[PDB]
Amino acid sequence: NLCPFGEVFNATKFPSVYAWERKKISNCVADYSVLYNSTFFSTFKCYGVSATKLNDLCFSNVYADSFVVKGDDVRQIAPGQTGVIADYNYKLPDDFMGCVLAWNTRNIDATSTGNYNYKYRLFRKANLKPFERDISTEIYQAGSKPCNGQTGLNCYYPLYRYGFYPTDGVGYQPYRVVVLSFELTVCG
Amino acid sequence: EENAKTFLNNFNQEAEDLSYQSSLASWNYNTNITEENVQNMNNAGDKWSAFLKEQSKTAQSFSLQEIQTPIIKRQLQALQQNGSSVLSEDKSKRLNTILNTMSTIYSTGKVCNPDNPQECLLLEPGLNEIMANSLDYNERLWAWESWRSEVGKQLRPLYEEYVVLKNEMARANHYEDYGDYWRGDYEVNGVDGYDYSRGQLIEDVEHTFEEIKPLYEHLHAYVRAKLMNAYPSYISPIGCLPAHLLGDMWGRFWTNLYSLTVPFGQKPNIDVTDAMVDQAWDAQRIFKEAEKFFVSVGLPHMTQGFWANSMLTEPADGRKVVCHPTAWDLGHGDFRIKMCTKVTMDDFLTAHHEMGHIQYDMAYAAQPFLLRNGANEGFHEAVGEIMSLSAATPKHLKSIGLLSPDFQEDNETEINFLLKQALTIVGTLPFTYMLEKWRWMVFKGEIPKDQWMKKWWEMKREIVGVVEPVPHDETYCDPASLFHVSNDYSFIRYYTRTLYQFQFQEALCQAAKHEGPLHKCDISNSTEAGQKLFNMLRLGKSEPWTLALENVVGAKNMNVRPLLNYFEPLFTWLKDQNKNSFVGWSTDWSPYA
Ligand SMILES: *[C@@H]1O[C@H](CO)[C@@H](O[C@@H]2O[C@H](CO)[C@@H](O)[C@H](O)[C@H]2NC(C)=O)[C@H](O)[C@H]1NC(C)=O
Ligand SMILES: *[C@@H]1O[C@H](CO)[C@@H](O)[C@H](O)[C@H]1NC(C)=O
Ligand SMILES: [Cl-]
Ligand SMILES: [Zn+2]
Repeated sequence: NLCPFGEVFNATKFPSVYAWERKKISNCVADYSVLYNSTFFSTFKCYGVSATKLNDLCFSNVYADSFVVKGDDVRQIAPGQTGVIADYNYKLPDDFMGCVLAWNTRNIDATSTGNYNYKYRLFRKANLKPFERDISTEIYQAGSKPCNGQTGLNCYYPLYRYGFYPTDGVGYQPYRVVVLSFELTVCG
Repeated sequence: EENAKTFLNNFNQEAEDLSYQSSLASWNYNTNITEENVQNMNNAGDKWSAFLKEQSKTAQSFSLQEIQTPIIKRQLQALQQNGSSVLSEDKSKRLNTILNTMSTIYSTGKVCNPDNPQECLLLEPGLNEIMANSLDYNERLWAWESWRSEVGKQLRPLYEEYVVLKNEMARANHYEDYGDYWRGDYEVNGVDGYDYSRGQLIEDVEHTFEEIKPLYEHLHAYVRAKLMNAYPSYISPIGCLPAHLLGDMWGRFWTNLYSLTVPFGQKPNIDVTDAMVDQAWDAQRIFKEAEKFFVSVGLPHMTQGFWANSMLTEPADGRKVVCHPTAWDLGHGDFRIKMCTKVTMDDFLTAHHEMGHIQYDMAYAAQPFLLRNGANEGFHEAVGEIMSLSAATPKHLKSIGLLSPDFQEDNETEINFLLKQALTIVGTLPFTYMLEKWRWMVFKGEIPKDQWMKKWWEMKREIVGVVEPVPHDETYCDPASLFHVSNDYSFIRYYTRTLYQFQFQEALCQAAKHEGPLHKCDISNSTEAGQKLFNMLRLGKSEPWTLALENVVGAKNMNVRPLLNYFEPLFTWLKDQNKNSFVGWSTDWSPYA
């Protein structure tokens, strides 16, 4: 049987970037023809392996990481970035081997009153390791003593909401990103 | 030190959301005037207003000197200001009420004709049409006086309390007066050799004004001689100019005097308004053609959200709109222009000024939220003028297809053009200084309120060379008869932006390798000079205005030399005409005595 790439791309609900989910792909043939023969993706940026060799290649297992960032935060899903999303939400390793696909979803992820469901991590001591995941809402202690669970002066909440509007510029519109990692059972 | 770094990252993410709630609500009012939208434009701004004050006080606890990176130093000082909430609870509401009462009677101000009491006109388009086209000395005398005697005298009691209440706001914010509150815009307290004092602003505008007097005094003598033919036996060949014969309500611009002061009126006029109509142009064609001007120099196009969310025409079919052309930077990459564009050359050049504001807005969009602003108050209005300067040249109008390709560009057509430009550019320089100098002293307390109007006109004749047509006691409030005075708006920015708009033009045309006179330069096709302006537009409010100006012109302060070189062919022609005329004016002549 073929691999279920529709369960991650055409998925109804996408998670926030801080709580990005990962799905393992096992014994199944992969169908990269639909992804290549489609201008539906706004970026389709590959690293480590070209976009035309993986068709007749085999991998140990494939992992798809789905999340949502703004338009300007799509460029930070690349090896060697130091943005807020890269350092505190989702960091790709320098030896990354795979493709990153994104597409505009302002029509579904941006309501008139602003869709504040998608969130992102803004404050965290030290940066995130490659492929690390942190979903803690622990109160961020900035300077001195901690906060005893209470936010206030020099005590900020780590997560903050996006809030996509339909009138947002192309760099502030929501994008659903899917990172396909190739680890060296999944041929083509 | 990192404690302040996270504080700004919390503000720059939460303020952008609240600043977009207020910016989008303010667009819904100016594009759909409804009493319901008055609350949304207010409440969404009040939540934003209550946010900036909580963050200004929290940022004030941070020791300002204990910073080391320069990007964070300048961001905190933008929040280190106390603001206006240092006033008492009840005096803050009365001061905010008189600002509305002054702003309403300025628009609701209607005067009725004694010869026809059923006809009652407003300022726009009622009284402004009379001041801009009528040639009857008495009809212009009525509209000038009726505005200052019926609606100006109502601003007098409000302005007396407006000064005493807003002085208390400035004196509590470590300032000398409200006049010193506005001079802090150009203040710089940072890099060595780039600092600038608040009192230095007064010294610089007066020093650079002396090199303008030789050019302006010859324009005054030339316009007065031509005005003596339009209004005979009303003007003295040595006296000042009556205030109601200057082309508009306040004598700010002498643009309408071109029909009376044209040097060579026999030649074909350069107003290409008729050619736009016979070519079936609409507001789409104007802004689309303006878009082609910015792309020709390497600047990006107008975003699709601009063409889809901007109001480029009068709405009609069921809506109300404040037709004042404004360029809006709502945030979130939302750039819009609100303007009731007509098929005229004036609205064609206004689209180049307002879109010039947007290109500046699009440039510093990468800067932090606290740094997304012009270098100073005059930087934005100077960026919009350099765009209209290149777009108004005949080489640009012919290349676009509006003027005829066989249009003869004689040496007399350039004098007519420079004279028309002088009536708008150099004619407003003495008026702007004298107006802001009056408010600087009134806030300073040098002019007591029992003689506000005596010293106001004593400077009209001395500085501007303008005499009042009828004597005015202290019940009048002619200063507040202008918009910027009665709506709490600084006016010195229009003087500084004028000198900025010619330092930019001379520096950009040198990068564009222009060869002819400065008034014949068109920075079209100049992707080389387009990057030169790009380097300063991206700066925003990060570096001081002395540094942002130096990145393009190579100077730390304003300079009057570029402005004089622009009007040099006209200045030599004015000195030739005034050889048998009297250059200067007597501060004692009045049209009554
Ligand atoms: C530079 O800008 C000018 C407009 O100021 C462009 O000139 C027009 O270009 C169109 C398209 O090629 C022609 O049909 C017109 O006849 C041109 N008008 C002129 C030359 O007055 C020009 O295309 C732009 N680019 C370059 C390289 O010059
Ligand atoms: C104008 O605003 C009112 C509410 O303030 C709304 O009901 C109306 O539909 C709006 N009209 C347009 C044309 O947007
Ligand atoms: Cl006046
Ligand atoms: Zn402007």
